[PDB]
Amino acid sequence: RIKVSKAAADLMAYCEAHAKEDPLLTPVPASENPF
Amino acid sequence: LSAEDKAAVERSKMIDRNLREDGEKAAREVKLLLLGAGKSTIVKQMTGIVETHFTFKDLHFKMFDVGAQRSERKKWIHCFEGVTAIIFCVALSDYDLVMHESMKLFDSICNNKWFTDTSIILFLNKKDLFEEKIKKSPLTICYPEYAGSNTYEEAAAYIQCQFEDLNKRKDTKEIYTHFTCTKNVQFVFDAVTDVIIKNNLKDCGLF
Amino acid sequence: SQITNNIDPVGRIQMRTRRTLRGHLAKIYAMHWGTDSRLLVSASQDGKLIIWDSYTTNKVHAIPLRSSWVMTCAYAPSGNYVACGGLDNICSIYNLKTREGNVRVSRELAGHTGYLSCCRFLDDNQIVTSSGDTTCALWDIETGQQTTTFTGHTGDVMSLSLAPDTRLFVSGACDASAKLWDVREGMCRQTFTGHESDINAICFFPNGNAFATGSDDATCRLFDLRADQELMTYSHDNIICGITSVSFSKSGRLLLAGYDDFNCNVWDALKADRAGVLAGHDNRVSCLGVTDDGMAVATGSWDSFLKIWN
Amino acid sequence: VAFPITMLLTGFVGNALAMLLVSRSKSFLLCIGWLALTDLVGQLLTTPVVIVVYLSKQRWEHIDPSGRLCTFFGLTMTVFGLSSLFIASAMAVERALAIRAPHWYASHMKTRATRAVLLGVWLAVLAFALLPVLGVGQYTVQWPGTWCFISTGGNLFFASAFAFLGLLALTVTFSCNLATIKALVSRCRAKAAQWGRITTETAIQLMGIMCVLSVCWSPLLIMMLKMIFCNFFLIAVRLASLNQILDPWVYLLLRKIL
Ligand SMILES: CCCCC[C@H](O)/C=C/[C@H]1[C@H](O)CC(=O)[C@@H]1C/C=C\CCCC(=O)O
Repeated sequence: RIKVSKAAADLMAYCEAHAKEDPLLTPVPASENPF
Repeated sequence: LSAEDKAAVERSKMIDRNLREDGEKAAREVKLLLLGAGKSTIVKQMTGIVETHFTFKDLHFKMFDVGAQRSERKKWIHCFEGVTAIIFCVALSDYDLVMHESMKLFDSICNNKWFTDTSIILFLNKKDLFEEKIKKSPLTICYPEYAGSNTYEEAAAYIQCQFEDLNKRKDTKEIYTHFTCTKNVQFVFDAVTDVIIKNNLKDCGLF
Repeated sequence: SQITNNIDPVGRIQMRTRRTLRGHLAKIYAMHWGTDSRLLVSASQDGKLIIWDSYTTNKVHAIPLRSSWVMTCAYAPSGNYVACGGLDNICSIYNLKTREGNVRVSRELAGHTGYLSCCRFLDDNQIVTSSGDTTCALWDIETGQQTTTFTGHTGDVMSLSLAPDTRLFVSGACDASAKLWDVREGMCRQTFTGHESDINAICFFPNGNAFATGSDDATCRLFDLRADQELMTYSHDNIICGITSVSFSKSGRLLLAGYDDFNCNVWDALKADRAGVLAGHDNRVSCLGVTDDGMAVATGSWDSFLKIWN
Repeated sequence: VAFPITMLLTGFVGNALAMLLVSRSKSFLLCIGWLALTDLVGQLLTTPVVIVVYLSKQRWEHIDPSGRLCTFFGLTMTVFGLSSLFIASAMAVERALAIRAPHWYASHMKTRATRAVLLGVWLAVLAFALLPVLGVGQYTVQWPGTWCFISTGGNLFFASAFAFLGLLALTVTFSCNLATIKALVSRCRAKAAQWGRITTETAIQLMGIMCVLSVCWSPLLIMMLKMIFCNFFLIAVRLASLNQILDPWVYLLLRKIL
């Protein structure tokens, strides 16, 4: 078993490394948003 | 907006015409469950689930004799909410054959939260074996205070009023008890034409 | 959960029903987005499995079933195959890109005893099903026989979720025990028990090394496959009903849970807060899927309406 | 002077409610909504002219030369007024069909005929109101000098046909409730009982309909046949509009109310 703080760090590192490419927390303008 | 889009929308409208035609054809059919604990005799004289389709006097309705699954009642019983009746079936020639389990099942079904509007038909199957077994031996053993007599008709009426008593806190559903004597499918015919009238008088809005 | 309070939370989320897909008559238990991010399927008790286009909101196919009791559906990663299963104890497979115009059934997988809860494709050659007789499986379409059967629990399996690399899945069951399986060998590897009642839906965190469990006692939890224990429970004190479906977002920051008090929610999957409610559904919601591109959700419900958000 | 003021605000507060209540929530809610909407519109398009006409105190012939405004007000009353009987009758025939042929009602009347015969009642009603527009009959100003109906004199054919066609509705209604009631009682008599409570609730609510349509549209229809063959006629339209006030209340309110 790995330390749960290390797994917490890994999940928050994956959380912060894809905040730019998320169309449902920082929405794109309606020029490209296909609906 | 080329010809492709217009062809696609005309295909969509043909699909919706067929879909609505099949839907309307579906709703003039009386879906009916067949819950139980002698179901085979009943479905004869009238894996997974089996649907039996039969027509009476210009009114064909299906009948869903579930019971081969035996997995859990809590997880797939809510797909049965829209249904007209429940042909429950209990043979009453098993009062002392090692009936309390059947009463527990009826208590769990009749009080269920998805079935507060479904009129539970009930059938009591084996009566000849019951009258022979009551002529030979008494039924004062299921309860120590069960019957105050030992004739056929008092015992039968006591059992019938014992099953109809478990209907807890409902004045919206109506148990239609019978005894399984042409005139065995006549009864579900004359007791499904009494729940669709109750439903029409709620449809046009009258009570 | 203790470490993230130095991270700025998401403020609030506003989502609007950008379409509404109309045409079902009975209730709804399913949907599955393609990898196209374009076409969805939906399965109902009319006996109809309808493939919808999510841009023009009109039908492409209206597949007629035989057993009108479906509880799950699947849409292949090759865009060719749909699957359906339910109380018939049979997983039917239909093919779309055929020589003729009409649609037809390819293979009738007929080897279970309980009903069907899920089914998810792997290739156009491997489908993994989960059932109500406490056993998953793994099938083979042409052969017709199951090449691996997982019998690891007592509770009936209710959900299923393949990994991003499609090498090992996860299944939670009616005995609150969520197992992590392995497709190659064919036996369980860990079992997590943290829930007080049974389990209605599970999906992986999109990385592939965590998963989220939605139970029937108004709580969700987030388990990890390397620390092997609960990290958060998400619960609000004003909930009675039970979760019915669960899905994630592409960045792993929103956890959308399909509750049973008539409306979905959005859970901050790192701070355990409540972001914003997908309100307005009339009856219970049954299913919701985020696209692979991550541009929408499409919640279905017993109201006969399949609505597409944002 | 206070009668149009009372019948305006009382009818408005009666029929606002039902529109709100009905809107939020079958083949009955639309056919009470289209009764409510027509009933309110017939109260909003007719009362302003009178309320205005007698603030002033002058003869209707002075304000309207050439006889157009009476022709407007002699067609509205017939049109909005008769419909209402033809909204009450349709509902009644449908309530009979339910109990008398229990299954025919399910297959054949799924909201695609509750926008058909109901939005055809207005057409049937109207290929008759526009006959003074084509030269037969005449809407003239009556004794008060604020409203208009059929002249007493080929006009009789318009005057007698109004009585005949206003009798159809009343008759149909009474027949349908008695037919329904008789069937319900006989169907409840041979049992051997919660179907009994259905009989009490319906009996009460299918006799209020049968009494309102004979306290209100009784005098206006019975005197017109004698007129074809002073003050009385004046009350004949206050009674026959009071049904409109109460139409919104009886069908979907007082039962909820009490
Ligand atoms: C066949 C009759 C149909 C009429 C229906 C119409 O919607 C009735 C509304 C009334 C209201 O009750 C009083 C009023 O002024 C409205 C118009 C009718 C009365 C005109 C004469 C009123 C007066 O001079 O007293």
